[PDB]
Amino acid sequence: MFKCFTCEKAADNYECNRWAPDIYCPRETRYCYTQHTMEVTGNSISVTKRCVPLEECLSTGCRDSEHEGHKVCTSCCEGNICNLPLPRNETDATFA
Repeated sequence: MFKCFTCEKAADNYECNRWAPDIYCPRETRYCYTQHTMEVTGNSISVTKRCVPLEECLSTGCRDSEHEGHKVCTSCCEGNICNLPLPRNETDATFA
């Protein structure tokens, strides 16, 4: 469980890591936040990554969101350099 890259306004995780900006995550951050914005159909439109404390990663989960249009899922990491590309499937959590 280490830090990750602070991506922002990126078209895809691939190119995002391909460059790997020479920066460093903020303080009071142990977990890694991940937010991928997809289109209504199911295409990667944008993605954002940043470091966040356990508190911020207390409640997360990825799923299909077709309310207004674009579907974006949220999730956290548990390892170093978690800027890897995510799969493409339907998942459901309990979030009890």
